[PDB]
Amino acid sequence: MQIFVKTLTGATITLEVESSDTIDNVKSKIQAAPGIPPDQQELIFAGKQLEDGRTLSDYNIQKESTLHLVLRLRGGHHHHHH
Repeated sequence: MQIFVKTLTGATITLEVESSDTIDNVKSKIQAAPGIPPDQQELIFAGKQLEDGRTLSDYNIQKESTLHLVLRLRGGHHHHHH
């Protein structure tokens, strides 16, 4: 088992999936290298948005499947400095 995931930098990362792997567990595993908010990471099919409350088995397809992860900003609107 091996999947490809494209990040915001363009560097594809290799990871292993699990039945017990939930959208929350993936976040908890970010307790190694800080820098980005774990709550800002989500899976998105460009035109198909995934549910945070969904489990792996709930969206566990057959090997060989491209995964897309985007990091959009939503920490409040920015003030336009004139």
